[PDB]
Amino acid sequence: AESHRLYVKGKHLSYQRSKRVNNPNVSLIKIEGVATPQDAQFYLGKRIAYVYRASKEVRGSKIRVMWGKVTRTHGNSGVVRATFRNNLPAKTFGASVRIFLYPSNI
Amino acid sequence: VEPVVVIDGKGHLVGRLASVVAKQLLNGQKIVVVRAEELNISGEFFRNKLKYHDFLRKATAFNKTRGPFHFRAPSRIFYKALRGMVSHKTARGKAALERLKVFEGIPPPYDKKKRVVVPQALRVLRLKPGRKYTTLGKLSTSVGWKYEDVVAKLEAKRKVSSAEYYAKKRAFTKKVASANATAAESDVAKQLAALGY
Amino acid sequence: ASLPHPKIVKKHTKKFKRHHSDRYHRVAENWRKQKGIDSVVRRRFRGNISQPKIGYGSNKKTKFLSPSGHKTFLVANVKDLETLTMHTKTYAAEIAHNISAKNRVVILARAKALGIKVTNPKGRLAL
Amino acid sequence: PSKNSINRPKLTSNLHHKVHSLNKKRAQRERAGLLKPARSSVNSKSGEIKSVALDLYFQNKKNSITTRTLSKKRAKKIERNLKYATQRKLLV
Amino acid sequence: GIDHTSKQHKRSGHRTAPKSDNVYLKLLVKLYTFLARRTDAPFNKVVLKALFLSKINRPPV
Amino acid sequence: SAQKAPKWYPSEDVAALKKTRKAARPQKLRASLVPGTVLILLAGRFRGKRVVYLKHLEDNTLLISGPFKVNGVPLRRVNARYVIATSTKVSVEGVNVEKFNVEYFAKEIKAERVEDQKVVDKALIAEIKKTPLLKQYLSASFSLKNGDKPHMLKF
RNA sequence: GAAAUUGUUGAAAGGGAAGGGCAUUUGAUCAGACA
RNA sequence: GGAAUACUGCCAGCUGGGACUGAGGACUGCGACGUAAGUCAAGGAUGCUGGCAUAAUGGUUAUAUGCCGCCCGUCUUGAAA
RNA sequence: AAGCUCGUAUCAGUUUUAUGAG
RNA sequence: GCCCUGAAAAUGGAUGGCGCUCAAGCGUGUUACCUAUACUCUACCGUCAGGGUUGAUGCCCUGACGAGUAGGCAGGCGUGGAGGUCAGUGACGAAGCCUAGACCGUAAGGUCGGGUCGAACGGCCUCUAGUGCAGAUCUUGGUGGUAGUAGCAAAUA
RNA sequence: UUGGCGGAAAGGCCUUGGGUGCUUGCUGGCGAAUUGCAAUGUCAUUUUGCGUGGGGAUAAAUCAUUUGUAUACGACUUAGA
Ligand SMILES: [Mg+2]
Ligand SMILES: [Mg+2]
Ligand SMILES: [Mg+2]
Ligand SMILES: [Mg+2]
Ligand SMILES: [Mg+2]
Ligand SMILES: [Mg+2]
Ligand SMILES: [Mg+2]
Ligand SMILES: [Mg+2]
Ligand SMILES: [Mg+2]
Ligand SMILES: [Mg+2]
Ligand SMILES: [Mg+2]
Ligand SMILES: [Mg+2]
Ligand SMILES: [Mg+2]
Ligand SMILES: [Mg+2]
Ligand SMILES: [Mg+2]
Repeated sequence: AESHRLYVKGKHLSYQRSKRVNNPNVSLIKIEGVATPQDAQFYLGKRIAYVYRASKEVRGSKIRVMWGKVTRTHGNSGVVRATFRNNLPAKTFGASVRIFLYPSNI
Repeated sequence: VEPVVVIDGKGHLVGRLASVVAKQLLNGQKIVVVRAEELNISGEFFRNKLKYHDFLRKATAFNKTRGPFHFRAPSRIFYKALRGMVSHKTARGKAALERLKVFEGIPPPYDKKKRVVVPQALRVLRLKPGRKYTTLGKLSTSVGWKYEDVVAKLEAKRKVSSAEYYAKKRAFTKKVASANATAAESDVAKQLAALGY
Repeated sequence: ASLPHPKIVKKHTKKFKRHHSDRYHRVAENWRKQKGIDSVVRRRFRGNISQPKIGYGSNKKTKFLSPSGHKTFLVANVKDLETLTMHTKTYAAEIAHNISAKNRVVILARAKALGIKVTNPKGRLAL
Repeated sequence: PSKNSINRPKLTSNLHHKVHSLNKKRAQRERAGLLKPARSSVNSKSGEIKSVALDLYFQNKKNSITTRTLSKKRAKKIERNLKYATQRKLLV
Repeated sequence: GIDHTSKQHKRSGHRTAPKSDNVYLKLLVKLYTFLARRTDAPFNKVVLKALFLSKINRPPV
Repeated sequence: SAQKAPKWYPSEDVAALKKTRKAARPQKLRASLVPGTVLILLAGRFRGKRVVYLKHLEDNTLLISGPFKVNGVPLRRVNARYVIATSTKVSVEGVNVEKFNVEYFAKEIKAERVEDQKVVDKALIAEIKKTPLLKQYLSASFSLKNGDKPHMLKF
């Protein structure tokens, strides 16, 4: 059809941090349509991909992926914590990420 | 979920609207604000004028052209209120600020677009009835803005055109509703009602 | 083809550089302890360089191991090379920097015959 | 954005132009062939001796402005050592 | 943190090893260390302790 | 001598591993994974396609079929964590899947795949035809629309 | 035939200093391991 | 008069989802299920499978981004002062 | 830091009991 | 109880800023949430302690600890020269120097590749000392910014 | 292709007539496989690059000279086929 999307949209908000120090090893993700930790518990363990473009072709593509997963909730408003194999660059604060439906408990 | 969110600034409180818009820009949402001259500030007109005159007092003594710059337009007053909440000396803050546009009135092409409101910043939903409030257009005119009449005339012309458009749209909506209401007895309509649609 | 070992973990891969060795040419990057009573580096304030200490010491089962899993042993001739004839899976031979090419040919031939891995088999032998 | 024009994006446009220019320059260098080849290529020097003197000597044997030169002393030593290696190869 | 009641990393001491470099004396120390461990003999304990003493603490008889 | 030989050398006798107390036990599938269930494929070549689950294989995989005549998905294996088990169910007692296994799907068209596909799809289509719009439902692909919330959607 | 300091070439950055630490993106470059 | 429920507490009741970790390296011990030989989740991870086989992972280097970081030594309570 | 001894040995910025002071 | 007055100077500026009025103010109550080198569990380094043991100041098992100026103790890294040894390295290239390359040490440092260079130099066990520099308005030598700048305008041409 | 409207930054809104496709409003028939159990598995306007070609049009500015309504030097203001 007109759509082929099998993922939920999210935004990379920032790193885990206190007022004056941050921890790049953990990222905070805001998933679309999620407003409570009770709803965010559905997405725990789901794979997250940050998909971006580069001008130089590598292995037959100009599209590069950074993989990670959802680990736990954060706060009272549906924000979750995520960990990636390589930490997100921090230029991506406010960029889009894809939360896939696998591994599936449904 | 829109790529661009157009906010009608009429009836909103400046500080709360600035806070929510600054958070949206930091999260990476593109926002246009229209009709900034119809924004509201809680408190009386003399109080808000006094605060702006204190701001006018602030200036660099040995060279005024280096000092704080006092922009008089309502859109710029709102922009100052938001820049105070964005960390604007960093690249991240500048990038967030560059996802924002503020206008007086509704210029093209935004006059033909959908405009939304922010309920947590609305005056009728926030302020207690009876508390005094201030209109940003009057405040800006008192502190030196010189385009209130031009904006008013252009807004009146826009309102006339939009009223004609709405009249045509309402006639079409009535025709569509009449054509749809006469098919509510069909088996397809019964099945959709059973399924909830 | 080395002895099985746990995954090699380095606690601090980055070099420990002397304070202000970037600031002044006359200060070398070789590590020196700051002995000043008012030194922020010595007093360990936030945002300064890290200092060497025993907590960074490496696992004793992975210590002195090359990425291939061997211990480097410097050799100068065939007699030095043949010390490792039985400890092949744990030690790799590295030819000393001052051995001539004519002798390196003999050393490489004997090491291939004895099955001993050589760390630097390309040295001075370009065709 | 600038205080004289807040509705016009400034930093993002500058960064976009910079990224585009860097990509074009890198593509031009790649097409000019100033970049090293892939590791599995036949002309790759990965894992081998890298020597400006030897590269110049073999280019001169095969047969702009450059700072890479080969001295007569080094060229003579290269010829002598190549004769030694050739004698060894003939002996075995 | 913890409020220690005693000193930390305190050595027992008790003259673990002799300060001499006499190989024969070290051999005697080895033999009597073995005897003291494998006999539970107070005589062997006393002889092993005396083999560690300095010259001014081993006066002649 | 460029380096002194060490006094002690480690032995090269590689020790054997200790006896591991880790027995393999059969997988317990989710309660919604019953043979005959319609599944949505979440990843792979056939992502977003609706297939029919037939059999649980010994390698913790699920045997699925399109059926191939309806949506072009042959007899395949899938991982149970990469599918969504819906509520729609078809009867599977008329399907004989006692031949297919890991050895069948090993790769070291053979047309035995084609013959088995025809045989299985015949019974599958016979079961499918009883429910209206089920064939069209299986031929249509699944996707998420604007504002769809997977944590609220039923399946 | 070192450093301070300088010229040329190539690469990069630069809206009222630069330098440092943690982490990653990008460009360049490179070793091991290949039965 | 007959119940239910709330609250507080207990279970050597059952069961679903997620994250980090896998130190050790023949056997020995304490136990469990078993008539039985044996088996086990009981003194620390194994089994099955896919892709790649090289700049892909990784390192180095130049820079960008987020946060942190005042110029050292000496002498003075004490020093940005 | 060295010796000698002893090691239910020696005790304790604490409480309790009895007895003083306010 | 809250609110207003209950005295104020002098460049333009501060509840930290923006701003906030059934608060984003004040008093109080109930929950949820954020995060320290702190607490809990695990791994690794070192120290100390307790046991075992016919490269024994080694090896194995277990437990607990780790701030630091003056000062104390211990183990190590590096340099010139000397005795011994490796029948050590070297014109198929010693020492030195340069290095967008590689590796080992917590570190002092050590090792390898490439370039340049053109004759000597190292490992280990010991001996010995004119043996390790960022500072001393340190000594000697060399070199910058200032800077193509100040200026080269008395004595008639 | 017909006509109307829109100057706040209009650059878009509406409409006429044929043409050419598609139509899941309903009923059918063929094809999909091996990307091997997942790996963004690449799907959207613009292109100051070239090749094909039908058409359209054939400038100025600065230095040097010169004026003094200008001027420390640049700058400014004039003039010259
Ligand atoms: Mg004015
Ligand atoms: Mg502690
Ligand atoms: Mg000379
Ligand atoms: Mg230099
Ligand atoms: Mg990488
Ligand atoms: Mg700071
Ligand atoms: Mg606050
Ligand atoms: Mg309160
Ligand atoms: Mg040499
Ligand atoms: Mg001296
Ligand atoms: Mg000096
Ligand atoms: Mg000093
Ligand atoms: Mg001086
Ligand atoms: Mg002059
Ligand atoms: Mg004169």
